[PDB]
This record gives sequence, C-alpha cells and structure tokens, in this order.
Amino acid sequence: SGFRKMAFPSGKVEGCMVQVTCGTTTLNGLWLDDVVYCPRHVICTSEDMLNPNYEDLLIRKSNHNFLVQAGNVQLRVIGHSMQNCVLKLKVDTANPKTPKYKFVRIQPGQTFSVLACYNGSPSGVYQCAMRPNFTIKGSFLNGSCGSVGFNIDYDCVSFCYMHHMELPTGVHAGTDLEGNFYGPFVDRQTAQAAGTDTTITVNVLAWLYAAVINGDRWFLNRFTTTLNDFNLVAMKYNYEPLTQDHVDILGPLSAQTGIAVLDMCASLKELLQNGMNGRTILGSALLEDEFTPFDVVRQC
Amino acid sequence: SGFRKMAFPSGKVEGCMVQVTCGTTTLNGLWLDDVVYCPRHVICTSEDMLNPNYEDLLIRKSNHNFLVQAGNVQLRVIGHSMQNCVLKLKVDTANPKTPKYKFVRIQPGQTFSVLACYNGSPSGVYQCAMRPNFTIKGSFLNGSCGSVGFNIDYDCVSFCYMHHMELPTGVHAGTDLEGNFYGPFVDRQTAQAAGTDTTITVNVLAWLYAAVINGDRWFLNRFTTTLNDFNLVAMKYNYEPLTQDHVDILGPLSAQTGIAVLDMCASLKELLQNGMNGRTILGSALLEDEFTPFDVVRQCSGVTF
Ligand SMILES: CN[C@H](C(=O)Nc1cncc2ccccc12)c1ccc(Cl)c(Cl)c1
Ligand SMILES: CN[C@H](C(=O)Nc1cncc2ccccc12)c1ccc(Cl)c(Cl)c1
Repeated sequence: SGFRKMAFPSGKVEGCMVQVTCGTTTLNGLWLDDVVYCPRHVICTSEDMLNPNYEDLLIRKSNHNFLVQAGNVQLRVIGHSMQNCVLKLKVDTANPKTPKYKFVRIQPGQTFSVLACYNGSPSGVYQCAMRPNFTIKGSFLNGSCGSVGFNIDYDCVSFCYMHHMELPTGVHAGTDLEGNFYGPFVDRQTAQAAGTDTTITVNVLAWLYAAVINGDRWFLNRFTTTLNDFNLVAMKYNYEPLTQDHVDILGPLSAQTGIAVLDMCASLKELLQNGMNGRTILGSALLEDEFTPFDVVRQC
Repeated sequence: SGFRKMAFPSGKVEGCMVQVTCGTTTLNGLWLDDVVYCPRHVICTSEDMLNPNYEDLLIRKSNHNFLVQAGNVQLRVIGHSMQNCVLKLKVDTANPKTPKYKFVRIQPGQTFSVLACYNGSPSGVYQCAMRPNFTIKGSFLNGSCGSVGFNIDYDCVSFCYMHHMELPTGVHAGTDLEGNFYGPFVDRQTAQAAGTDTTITVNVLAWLYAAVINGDRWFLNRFTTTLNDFNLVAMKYNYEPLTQDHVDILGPLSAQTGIAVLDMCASLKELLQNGMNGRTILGSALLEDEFTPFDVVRQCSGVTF
C-alpha cells in the first residue's frame, strides 16, 4: 500500500554523468560508450546566443577546446559532431559503466525520472512528466544543462530527455537524445514562451484508479458519461481531451477495480465541478496528473 | 527555478542490494563489506510470526538455510547473528561496491530517500519523512521488506532505515540499521496502530521559504509573532511545537529571503486559521511538511553527490 511519486533508481545514469567545459561554459554530459552527449549551446559565448550559427561555431572548434572530466580523470576528445541541438564528443575511452540503453522520444503526458547534475555530479533525482505544452516542470539551477530524463525497462535505460534551458515562467525545455527539441523551442536567447499548459486527463484518471486500489472511494459516483460529454466538460477546466486510445489504455485498471472508464470519467467531472470539500485523494488536495496508467500498474 | 520532491541519487545504495531467502520467505538485504543486513522476520513462517521467539528460531538455523543472491551470483553465508530486529549474515565475500557509510538513527521530521526493492532488485526511489508518530508514508508492496532509507553527506551514505512492515492504515514501520524500531512497533503479527500523526512545523516553514525563493509570495504578511503565541495556535491544529533549535536552523533561509522566522510563523498561523483561499503554494493546495530546512537549502543551491 501507499502511493508515492517515485523515480527510477538513478545508479545506471550516475555512472554516465561527466563535466563538459568549452571556454567559460561548464555543463553536464552523458558518457555512453566512447561518446559524450551534451547541449550544443556549450560552444556559445555571450555574443553568439541571440542568433548563433552552431554549424559555423562548431567548425571553428578543435577537439582541444572541449574539456571532458569523468570523476577525477580528464577524458581525451578525439572527435566532435553535431546532431540537431546535441553535441557529440567522441572520446578515447569507452565508459566502463555504460548500461544497456536506448534513445527514445516521448509524447506529452509521458513521465520520466530526472537526474539533476552540476559539474558532472549528480545532486538529486525526481519524477517529471512531459507537459502537453512540451515543457517540463523541473527543479533546475544554472549549471544543470545536460542533466538527463530517463526511464528504466528491467536493465535497460531509455534516455528521453536532455535539459537545455529555462523559459521565463520557470518551466524547462530540452530535447530527446538525438537533439530534437520537445515543443516549438530553439536554443537561442530569442523571446520564447510556453503555450498555456493543460492537465493530462488520462494521467488524472490513472491516479484516481490508484486511489481506489489504495482504498480511497469518496469521489466515486453512480454516474457514467459519454466520451464526448466528458471531453466538453474536461476542456472547460483546461483538461486535455480524452481519446479512445486513452480509454483503451485505462482498460486494465478498469478491470482491476471494477469501475468502467466512463464511470471514472463521471467521477472526474464531479470533482471538477465540486472541488474536494476539504478532503484529499492519496494525501493530495489537487488532482495529480504526473502518473501515467503504466506508472500506476507498475507501482501497484 | 522549480521545486520538486527530490531523493538522493541511489547508485551507492543499489550496489548494496541483494536478495535474502530463508525457506519460503524472500526479501531484501543490504550487503556492506562482508555482512548482509536484513529484517529478522525472514526466519519466520506465517505461524511463527504470531508469537515469535527469534532467539530460539535463529538457534535452529544453519548458515546453509540462508540463500543470498547478489545479481546472479550466490553468496556463501559463513555466519549469522541477530542485533535487535535485524539479522546479520556474514558472507565470504566483501562487497566491492561498498561505499563510505555510517549507520545513523534519525529523529521525527527528518527526511530520507527510500530505495524500494523486490528480490534484491531496486525498483524505485522516493523521498519521505519520518513522521512524528514514527511511521513513514511510503509505497511498498509484498517483498519490499529489507528496502533501505538513506541520506548522503558529502560522499558518505548514512543508512537510517530498513523496512519491516505495513500497518493496518497503509503506513509503514521499520528500524534503524542496528535493528531498533522507530516507534512503539514490534515485528510480531499482532494488533498495532500508529498514533495520531501531526504536521512537521519546521518543515512547513522551510517549504514556505522555498516557495518565496521561487517567487510564490502571496501568503506573506506584515505580521510577526512570539514563539509561545505561535506554538499555542499550532498545537490546536495538530502541528508539532517549534523549538528555538528549529528557529536557528531556519536562520540561513530567513537571511536569504529577508523574512524572519517568527514573521514566516505569522504567515503560517494565518494559513492555519484561514486556509489558502483557493490559492496554491508551489503548485500545492496543502502545506507540504516533507522538506527539511537542509533539503530546501540543498535544492535551492545545487549541492552534489
Ligand atoms: C546559460 N544557460 C541558460 C539556461 O537557461 N540555463 C539554466 C537551466 N536550467 C535552469 C536555470 C535556472 C537559472 C538560470 C539558468 C538556468 C540558457 C539561456 C538561453 C538559452 Cl537559449 C539556452 Cl539554450 C540556455
Ligand atoms: C511478510 N512481511 C509482512 C508485511 O507487512 N509485509 C509488507 C511490507 N510492506 C508493504 C506490504 C504491502 C502489502 C503486503 C505486505 C507488505 C509482515 C506482517 C506482519 C509483521 Cl508483524 C511483519 Cl514484521 C511483517
């Protein structure tokens, strides 16, 4: 019993964190095999940030401009290339702690663990979701760029995010491990703003199922609803519309608790109209949307 | 920016998790040097648990009854002894991944990271607080016993908790790494209940400072209060009393934000009597009490491990 926001054990990712320094900029790098991945903005100065030509700046760099440090050992950069917004530094030593890994691009609503690092040293691990507006609500300070988001499948680390920047509202933007940004963001100091964020409806529903599995039932009702009637109410509360894919994904939890998806949807509709009336669900006074259906099944 | 419930990196602890099997029971063990620590109830069956004489049960066990597995390698148990509610299995091989470590007993209000394990395999990490009633509001399924709680201080792991059981309300009880239970709990299948829990006041204050550091400041007011007036109001809302030690510990945060502790106490006093008025603090509608003052400083300053 119990329900917690739970991150994956970060050990397999800690053994990959290194420090990458280019000139006056120091950030984190992900050392996998003989390659160190890091945000390409490490090659930027003060002048080339509003409108940098990364292809031009990288052509001017030599292997000896990059200083890579893994623990108390300096790694030798023998090559450099750019893949989208990620810089790839070939090194003359393969990481002996390289776990089994994949690079995966996730969709909004998906969750992952973040290993926040500073100077190649892991400082904390927390759980995040890719917001529908493609930002993440992380906890990051200056020097955290290059910190990675990941999930663990048995023994395999799926790297899904690399931290690049903080937007003016305090939310964070980054890329997958192939350097493609999540969202309409660019690694330029140009005026950027996250779109209005919305609630991940399928995740709220999965969390309501987790609460039922844990013995919370006060929010349940005898109503059901149509998917269309639910979406029309949900959207007035800035909730994402629920698709037939989401209803199918909630199937196992529905079978486990004996509460049909559209029956749980009607309970969600009531919570939105009423509020919690001084009550909590799983120790929370707000509806939690950072637990996917797969997270709930895994944890329960 | 941002404020998250954040656990310590669990890597140094993952390299110590092993599987301990005794008869039909399989749980987790903590392998440090040539010793594997695990809950002493691993030697019990369902019948033994009702009224267990652990000293008598352990005397009947031989080293070969314990099956220890580190990854897919079996460790050979060359000795066994009991220290309070923890069983210590001497093995022939010292853990090469043994980090710098200490065994520490924590106080209520203190926080720590839990590496939840099943069959000696780490499955998740989360941050939690030792409640004033000495339970932890964890997330544990069957097989999680032997999962450990820890903090990291520089490059030293301080092991502070080992999971033993789940109480009828769904909250959890365990011991320090010397086998002494936190709280008035016993490792026997008997009627047990956690005492009425209270809020960790010093932690709520630290979290209010974290919110101010993050720009969330609607709850601040012009008022201050005496420590005595604050504690009289706090006592009525099931909040732990705030001591002069707590006021001193909140000092650096008071200096950083420009909000004196008793000034923040007057904000908390109003929040308790009037509520949040439909507003949130750090995206939460409840006052969060599982971040210590040190956790807030560490997170809002980027200390690494
Ligand atoms: C110097 N790196 C920053 C950046 O946002 N860096 C940070 C990352 N995370 C949190 C931070 C909190 C406070 C201050 C900086 C933080 C930056 C600025 C603009 C662009 Cl376009 C890019 Cl790619 C990067
Ligand atoms: C076999 N260990 C169980 C126990 O409570 N085991 C669990 C520990 N954590 C979470 C659980 C969730 C669901 C089911 C079991 C869980 C047990 C029973 C009574 C006593 Cl007195 C003791 Cl010491 C141990």
